[PDB]
Amino acid sequence: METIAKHRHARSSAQKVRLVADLIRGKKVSQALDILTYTNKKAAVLVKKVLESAIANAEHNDGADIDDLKVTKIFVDEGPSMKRIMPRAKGRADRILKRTSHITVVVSDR
Amino acid sequence: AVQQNKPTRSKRGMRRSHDALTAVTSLSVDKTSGEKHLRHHITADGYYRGRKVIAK
Amino acid sequence: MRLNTLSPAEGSKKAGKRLGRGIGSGLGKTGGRGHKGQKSRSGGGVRR
Amino acid sequence: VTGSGKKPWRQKGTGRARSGSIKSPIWRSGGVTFAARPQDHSQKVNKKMYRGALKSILSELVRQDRLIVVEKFSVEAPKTKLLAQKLKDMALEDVLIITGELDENLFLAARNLHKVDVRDATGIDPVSLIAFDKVVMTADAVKQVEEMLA
Amino acid sequence: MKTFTAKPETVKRDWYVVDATGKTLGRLATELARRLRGKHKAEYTPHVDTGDYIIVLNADKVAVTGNKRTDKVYYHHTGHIGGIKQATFEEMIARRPERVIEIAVKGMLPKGPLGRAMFRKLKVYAGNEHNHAAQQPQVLDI
Amino acid sequence: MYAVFQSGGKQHRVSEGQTVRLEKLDIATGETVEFAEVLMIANGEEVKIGVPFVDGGVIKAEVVAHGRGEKVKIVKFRRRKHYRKQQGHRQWFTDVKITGISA
Amino acid sequence: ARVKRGVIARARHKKILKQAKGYYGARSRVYRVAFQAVIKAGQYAYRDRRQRKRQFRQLWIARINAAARQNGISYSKFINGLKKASVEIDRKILADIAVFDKVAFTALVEKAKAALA
RNA sequence: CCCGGCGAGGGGAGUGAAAAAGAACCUGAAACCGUGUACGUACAAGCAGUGGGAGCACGCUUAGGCGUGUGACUGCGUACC
RNA sequence: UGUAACGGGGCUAAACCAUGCACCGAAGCUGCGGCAGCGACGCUUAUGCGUUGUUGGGUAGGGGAGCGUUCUGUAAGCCUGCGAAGGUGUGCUGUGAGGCAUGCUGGAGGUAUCAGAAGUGCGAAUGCUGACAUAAGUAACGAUAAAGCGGGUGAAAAGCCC
Ligand SMILES: [Mg+2]
Ligand SMILES: [Mg+2]
Ligand SMILES: [Mg+2]
Ligand SMILES: [Mg+2]
Ligand SMILES: [Mg+2]
Ligand SMILES: [Mg+2]
Ligand SMILES: [Mg+2]
Ligand SMILES: [Mg+2]
Ligand SMILES: [Mg+2]
Ligand SMILES: [Mg+2]
Ligand SMILES: [Mg+2]
Ligand SMILES: [Mg+2]
Ligand SMILES: [Mg+2]
Ligand SMILES: [Mg+2]
Ligand SMILES: [Mg+2]
Ligand SMILES: [Mg+2]
Ligand SMILES: [Mg+2]
Ligand SMILES: [Mg+2]
Ligand SMILES: [Mg+2]
Ligand SMILES: [Mg+2]
Ligand SMILES: [Mg+2]
Ligand SMILES: [Mg+2]
Ligand SMILES: [Mg+2]
Ligand SMILES: [Mg+2]
Ligand SMILES: [Mg+2]
Ligand SMILES: [Mg+2]
Ligand SMILES: [Mg+2]
Ligand SMILES: [Mg+2]
Ligand SMILES: [Mg+2]
Repeated sequence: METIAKHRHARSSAQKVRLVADLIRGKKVSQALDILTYTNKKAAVLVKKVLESAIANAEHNDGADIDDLKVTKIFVDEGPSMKRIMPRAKGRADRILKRTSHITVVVSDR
Repeated sequence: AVQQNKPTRSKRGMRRSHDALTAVTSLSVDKTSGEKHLRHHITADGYYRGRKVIAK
Repeated sequence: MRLNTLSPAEGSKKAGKRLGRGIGSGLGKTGGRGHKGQKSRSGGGVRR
Repeated sequence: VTGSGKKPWRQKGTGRARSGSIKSPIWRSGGVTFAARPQDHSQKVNKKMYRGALKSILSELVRQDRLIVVEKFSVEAPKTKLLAQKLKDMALEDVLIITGELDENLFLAARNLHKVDVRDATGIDPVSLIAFDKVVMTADAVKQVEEMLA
Repeated sequence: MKTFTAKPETVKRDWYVVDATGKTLGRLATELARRLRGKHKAEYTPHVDTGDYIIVLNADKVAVTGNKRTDKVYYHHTGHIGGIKQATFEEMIARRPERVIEIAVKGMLPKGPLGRAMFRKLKVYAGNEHNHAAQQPQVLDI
Repeated sequence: MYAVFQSGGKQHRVSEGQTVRLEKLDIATGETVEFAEVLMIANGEEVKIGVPFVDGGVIKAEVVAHGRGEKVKIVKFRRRKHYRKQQGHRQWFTDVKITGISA
Repeated sequence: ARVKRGVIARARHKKILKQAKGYYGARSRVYRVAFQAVIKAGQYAYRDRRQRKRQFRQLWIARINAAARQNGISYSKFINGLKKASVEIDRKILADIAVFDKVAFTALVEKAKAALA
């Protein structure tokens, strides 16, 4: 069976989380957690808490054997950008986009 | 200096063709504490090569 | 004879021109004014 | 449009398209280029063209067997139910009733009947003569319409 | 019914061996190019290599008319500024004579990927011996 | 055994049982058409070459379908001259099945 | 009587972008670019219905030439021969026979030769 | 009820006709960004298509040298206003 | 800048002159199928049809015939919770603008026909508003007065507390 967890409106651009999502796609969840634990990236902290949520969802809600799970899907989508303005030199103003992302992790025993 | 033409989504992806991270491949297990750890680093409970080297 | 079976005499309600509505119409772009000069302008033209 | 006549930005130098009025019809919130005014849509109709049209209409009704002539047409009381009943008995449903003089009872009895209109000969009009399945006229109404159409 | 097209996976390509000894360079090259393209076969198909494999022996004896042995010049440029280079026919024949027949045929083959593939079926040697008896080349007087 | 014949301003090489698409023929479906001017008949190394037609050579066929082909789009566009148009076109066809080649 | 254009405009753009399927980059995504791509596609297509008739005849000829030379005569004389023999088989058919019935093609060459002899 | 910081966010449960209405909440287009599969792509030069066209994949018809997707190779080809 | 004064290869003819016959070669000409404009005449004109000659590149521009959008009447009619509008596919059809049918989405409206009226069609105006790309995970993170360690709080501490 498949079980999902998501972190929506995470404070990172999708680009930065994807570097990390890619490390673990297709992996046994045990190896995925090890990989995430020793990836020095903020996005590794974010994705690990989602994977851990998915694992607990699967055990608690769907009766899964945590030994058997794999990260069968993982994808990062683009969230809303927060818009800001940064004063630059000579009275000129620049747009700042504070991008966010939606992190989805799917686990399954098959 | 700035572009005369908009680079493509194709080009962006080519540029990024070396950006992927490497997963750590060298974890070990301490033989006394059973903790995982980076090779040549102590463990979180402060074990190294089987000895408790740091009380913390 | 009903309110939806009455029509006007052939040729008695010719359709108005509508300039500036594309190539197919024949009156697109310049709208039959040709190119440039006083007569092509809004309000342009000389007196009687 | 409400707002002021201030040029939104200087004519040259900023790199924007030149602007002149915040109420330009090119602009969101701007005026309507050829904004509308109240207009009078009525048309002249030549008197003779009017009567001629009526004549043609009446002649098709006859020819289509949609015109029905009777001596009298009235009801005994301003009760919709009575008119409805009379109409059923006459095998009429969607109908214009045209009488010689206004009839009050008949007028009131007819008002809530959507497929029915009542009219004195003086007040007929072209679209009413068309818009109902049948038209019933009293002899007097005929005699008056005739006089009207010379 | 669509016209026939040859098919890369079933095209038959046979092996030949030619002796360049005494042949007029460009009149030999046109025939080599013809046959390497498949021009001589009814199954000729402009997008398919239907031509044959041809070994050319004794490239160093190829012939040329007029004064071209001493006067014909091969030019090429190295890509570095000022790097224009040249050799006479006679200098070519003494340094690598194979190049003469190869350059001539390549100019006469189509340009682009298929024409470069067509060239790969040409095996030219300076002398009288090849190492492709396994391919059983058939003598071709061309 | 095949045979060669002209129909619709074009020529065709056919054998018995073959279905071949021609320009529209004003012949009703299920009728049999005869093509009695045939340019060549060849059956297994015997080869009759018409000069221009083969004597006694007839190809018999059955009209099987009339129809219109897939639409073709005509586009005309003269750049910078404020001119363009299109037209859509479908071509009529008759399919005939070859039922006899008489040499 | 205010008219909003969205439904009509959307159908128009979609009709173009649909014809742009398979095209690269903005050509299959971005209306302005797709529209120009679809037009050029029609232009070439118009052109190439004429060219197609040229290229195929050029193919047939080239193959007839090859098969003629295999039987010892050149295309140009072979054609002249057949014309003088009142043979009217066209070049599509002759190119087919050149490939699929080598024995009939040879027979056609002998008819050409005879008419030239 | 569960993971989480007595978070954000999520997975269940339940309400409801519907949560393919969950509060950024009717419908939910387009640009733009992803995950997955099919086909192509690391000896190859240009408005990126069009004409020819192998092969692969997927449906046919129960075969028939057909639909769909892809597009090696090849002729032609310098966008729009 | 580099062969660079046959387009190239190459050619002693694959050059030049002369004669001849062949062939290639265009959207020209023919052949087959089809549409329309203008004529003409017919089997027979209530006006289109049927034959039949011919014509059918086009900017500015003139002329002619149409599609579709919104609103009024027709309409207390007709379709629609057994699924309207809109969105997204597909099939058929029209010369085209388009039309109709239908799968999925959607969930309350739509509107034949013939007329009537227009805020009626967008790719450009350094157009207007909004949304989202690109450069790019690039520059930068604001005085070069400067930090180091122990302990604490905390999910987390170079930056907070001692
Ligand atoms: Mg300031
Ligand atoms: Mg007007
Ligand atoms: Mg102008
Ligand atoms: Mg001028
Ligand atoms: Mg002028
Ligand atoms: Mg306003
Ligand atoms: Mg008056
Ligand atoms: Mg070329
Ligand atoms: Mg798309
Ligand atoms: Mg062109
Ligand atoms: Mg919550
Ligand atoms: Mg329920
Ligand atoms: Mg739910
Ligand atoms: Mg919504
Ligand atoms: Mg390769
Ligand atoms: Mg390139
Ligand atoms: Mg030279
Ligand atoms: Mg001569
Ligand atoms: Mg031609
Ligand atoms: Mg012509
Ligand atoms: Mg509406
Ligand atoms: Mg509708
Ligand atoms: Mg109307
Ligand atoms: Mg324009
Ligand atoms: Mg840079
Ligand atoms: Mg840098
Ligand atoms: Mg820096
Ligand atoms: Mg600072
Ligand atoms: Mg934090």
